Amino acid sequence: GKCRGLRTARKLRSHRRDQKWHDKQYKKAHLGTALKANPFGGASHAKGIVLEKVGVEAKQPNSAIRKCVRVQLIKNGKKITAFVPNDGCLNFIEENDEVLVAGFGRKGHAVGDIPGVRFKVVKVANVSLLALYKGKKERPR
Amino acid sequence: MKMQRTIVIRRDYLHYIRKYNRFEKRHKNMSVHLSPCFRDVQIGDIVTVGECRPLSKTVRFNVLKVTKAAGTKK
Amino acid sequence: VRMNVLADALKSINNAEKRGKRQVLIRPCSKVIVRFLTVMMKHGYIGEFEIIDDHRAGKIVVNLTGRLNKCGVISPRFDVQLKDLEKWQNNLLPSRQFGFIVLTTSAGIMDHEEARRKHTGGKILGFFF
Amino acid sequence: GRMHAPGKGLSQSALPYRRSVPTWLKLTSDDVKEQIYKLAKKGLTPSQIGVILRDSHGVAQVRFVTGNKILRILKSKGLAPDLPEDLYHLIKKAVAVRKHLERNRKDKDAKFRLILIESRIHRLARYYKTKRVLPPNWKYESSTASALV
Amino acid sequence: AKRTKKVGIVGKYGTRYGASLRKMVKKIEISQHAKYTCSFCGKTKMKRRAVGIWHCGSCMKTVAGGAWTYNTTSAVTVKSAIRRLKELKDQ
RNA sequence: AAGACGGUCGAACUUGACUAUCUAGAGGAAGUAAAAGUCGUAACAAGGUUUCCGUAGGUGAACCUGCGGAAGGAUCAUUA
RNA sequence: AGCGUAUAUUAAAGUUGCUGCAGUUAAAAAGCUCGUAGUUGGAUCUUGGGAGCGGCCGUCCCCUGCUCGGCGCCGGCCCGAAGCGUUUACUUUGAAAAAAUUAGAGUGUUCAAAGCAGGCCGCCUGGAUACCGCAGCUAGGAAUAAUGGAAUAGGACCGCGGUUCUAUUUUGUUGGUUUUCGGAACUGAGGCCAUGAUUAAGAGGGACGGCCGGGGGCAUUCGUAUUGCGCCGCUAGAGGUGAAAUUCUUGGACCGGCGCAAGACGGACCAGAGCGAAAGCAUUUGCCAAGAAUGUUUUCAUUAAUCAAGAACGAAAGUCGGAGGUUCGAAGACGAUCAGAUACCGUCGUAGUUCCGACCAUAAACGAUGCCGACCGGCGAUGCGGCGGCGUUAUUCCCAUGACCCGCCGGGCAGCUUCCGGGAAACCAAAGUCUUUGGGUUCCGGGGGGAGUAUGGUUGCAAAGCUGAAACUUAAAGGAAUUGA
RNA sequence: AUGACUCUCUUAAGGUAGCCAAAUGCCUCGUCAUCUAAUUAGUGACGCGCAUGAAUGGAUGAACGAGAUUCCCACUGUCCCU
Repeated sequence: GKCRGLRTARKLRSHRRDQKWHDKQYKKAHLGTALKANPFGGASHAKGIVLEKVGVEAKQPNSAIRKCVRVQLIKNGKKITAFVPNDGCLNFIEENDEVLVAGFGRKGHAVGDIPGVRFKVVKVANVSLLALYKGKKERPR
Repeated sequence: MKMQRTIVIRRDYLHYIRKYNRFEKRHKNMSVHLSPCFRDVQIGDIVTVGECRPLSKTVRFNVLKVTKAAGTKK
Repeated sequence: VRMNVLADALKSINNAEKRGKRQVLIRPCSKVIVRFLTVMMKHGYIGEFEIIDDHRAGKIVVNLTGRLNKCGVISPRFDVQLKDLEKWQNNLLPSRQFGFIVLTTSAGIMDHEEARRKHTGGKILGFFF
Repeated sequence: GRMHAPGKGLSQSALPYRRSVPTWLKLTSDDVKEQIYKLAKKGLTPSQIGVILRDSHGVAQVRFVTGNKILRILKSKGLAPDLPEDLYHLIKKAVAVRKHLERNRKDKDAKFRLILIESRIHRLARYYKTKRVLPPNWKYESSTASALV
Repeated sequence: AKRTKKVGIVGKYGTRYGASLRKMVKKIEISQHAKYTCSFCGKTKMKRRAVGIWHCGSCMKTVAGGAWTYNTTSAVTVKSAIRRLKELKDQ
């Protein structure tokens, strides 16, 4: 504190408000631009129509082609690059199958090598692709 | 005093902001009904009023006594 | 401008204890600071002192015992309660064994050990441990 | 320090402790007032009067010797001025500087010394309304000022 | 009520003649028609009558100044240069 | 009782501007990121003409040259 | 009997900082000064007893009064009522504050979460209390922080002398009026109080005295040089450079002379010296308003500090119209240089360089360091002012004024020394008095880029100036110090 | 594809700011976009410009016009058809 008076109380209080808009983890919070951009719009999961399988290269030191997808969502009708996780699970998306996309760890901030990609898979039409890996459920014909 | 048969009065006081253990000035104007039997009033004179039934849209006060400004003698 | 007197004087004596003079002259004098001074010289944190009436305001020449780590003031003088004096002392004196908080009550300028016996809150002036 | 320039100077008179009047000073408090009426009838200020006493007619402090200080003995009878001695000067100095920015149009300094004299009359004046010596719709206007040297 | 945000006497010209001539006319078409204090009598009624030829309409005295103002500028120091060559010779 | 002036209260539809959020685009351009691309090296050591600020003009491109700064300089210094 | 993943939110963060952070170089203090709202404001008026309690010591009780009903006492006193006795804030109590939630008593649901029930071989027992901001209502205290009162006395407190409106305390019944007292309002002459003005801040404003400074503004006198011309010599090269050449020369260039002419700039003396609000300011005289410091047993009496909006000034470049064009010199033309140089150097040269008028408002506008206030070490210089003291020197004739010599005090620009202290260190007598965290107040930063960008509003003739985002992009930018190469 | 770069012949230099199928571009009814059911038209960009280019003036612009040109709402015997 710096303006020590006994009846200042507002001088003091018009200054912190002013200030807190400089704060990032807040302004990112207190304007409508964060939710205008966002694909999910404000949400923890949101389903979508796949449309092609796609390999993304990884960034340096590392190298290895990373296996992703390109989804169109429902609500917005918007197009995201996503990312499969497990080994040999891409053989389980057929083109234009439906997936439950999720977030990926750190909120609007990617993980590791792969550029742009902020989203990933939990389900592939009413049963989780975790299970498919193990084999605890298998696919309908 | 400009309105005919009436005046407006200033009423100052303070308000406890609790986070910061301090105060901030606050004011509330209100209109008052000065009735000509008080033949002499100026700006700044203290006035003592009391609640009563609505004399207009925005009047619910009537004047009871002048209490004069300091100095003022000449 | 010298907007507030006490805290001229109270740093002064502290800054004459860190250094360590046999006695300290403190300039314009009041009936709050001489008062405060007698509250200190009632628990032994200084010794006996002389005020010098020059026809303006006084000067005071305290004699400083080296039993005085720090004296200090609080500003502005907040308005305290009997329910709100734990959480000064519990954040302004060092230990639960020693320390004192001078404040001003209607029944006199005195230390926080006594205003709990007379059951009276009020304002706040400074501390000494 | 000084209100209107960096100077943090110091330099004043220092009045003594005992207040009662000295020995040789014969002049009685009801003999001296002829001298304060006579040096005030001459176009000379109660400060200026306050000197001429304290060099030639040897006296400690005029207050002590009477009861009342020098604005009081002049003004209740009818010999003192209408504006304070200190406001007269500031104005007179105003009127020798703005007159200087006539034919020396480009003397920029003067202009910056003339936006501190008018911040010292107004300021001295608004005091003088609250203790009630100036009538309250008073106005230092340089236009009119020249009149009252 | 203020009636024009920058056009002095030169409202009397509207859109004509182009910006920077209307600015250039403002500085001459305000000084020519002014009044000045007659130094002789003291009043405030010098006033032009034609090109560089001026007339107090109180004490009927008449002067030769500049076309558009009452002193020309180095005729103010032409008087203070002839006055100063009255110093060099007389001794 | 049916109905007819006059009165209020008055939804709805037609005509205009004011205002809010998203949206198409010839052509013009910024920026950002991507393993063996091309011309030159301005910068870091007196980086081979000391460096940087302001402002003006030039030059394929880093960048120059004018005028006044500042050492964040390569001198805390130089002799009656 | 669960445990992971995804997103919202808190604690972590003293990474929003009221408690409680930063701002010389890490991100960051307006180029300067004034200024209204805001916040913040020196000291000074009631202080010593007598009893009462137990072991000089610590407690309690005594420090404004002027119609009725009871403590009775003798129209006199003590005591309860009927009404009142500068005004605020602060503070201790008193009402007034639905439940349920929280806290908390009590009770063995078989234990807990919970509930409002239960216990004794008809009856005994509960269904508790506390907390419930601010605002308003009520009674005590009167320290600390705000407002008042007696000055051309339109002043307190007392008595005396009229006038005018006037309920009946009174003239057994009926006419009426002064009688008689109370209850409004005016007013003349008096007596009386100790009759009524805190203090003059190591706060400010202003006066006055002899000084001081490249402070500012208008005229004025000087100085050598560079450049152009006019003559008088003698003669062949003269510029330029690391080395050459473009450029000048028997059409007399360069060096030598005596003249004249203009357009710049003020050498050495010039200092870790000076004055200014910042930018800034150096030839001799004359004049015109200003200034800080010192000196003062002069006067006013809190008149002050900091400052959103608004205002005055603001190098150098850059603009608009004249006046002026010696030197230098962005643009351009050549000569050398190099692989190429539209760069260094070299030969010329426009805008510009200089005055008078009005715009523009930014610079590493720097001490990369807010202004006012208190305090905390030692020395050697220095500038301005005042004071004390041996002795040389000047005006000779000494009075005091100048010049040299050793201190004392006040304000100024800097140094040196050090375990006052601080810090991340470099380093700082401030960058100190900071977990031993509060003297008052103004601007401002919150990981890097994107980006001082887009846009809109604003100001300008123009360049541009003030305000000023977002999507996207990334685990490091960065600071001070070590060893190496 | 493309050409930032590199050389090489030449003149007194060799077209620097800007500005275009124009009241100025042969090929030409140049070609992408805009207005129509359909457009050698009108307007918005692209420059290769036969022969654009700076007081032989270059680029821009409020007001103005019995001046040259396009399209929309109004209104009509100009047309259907007299």
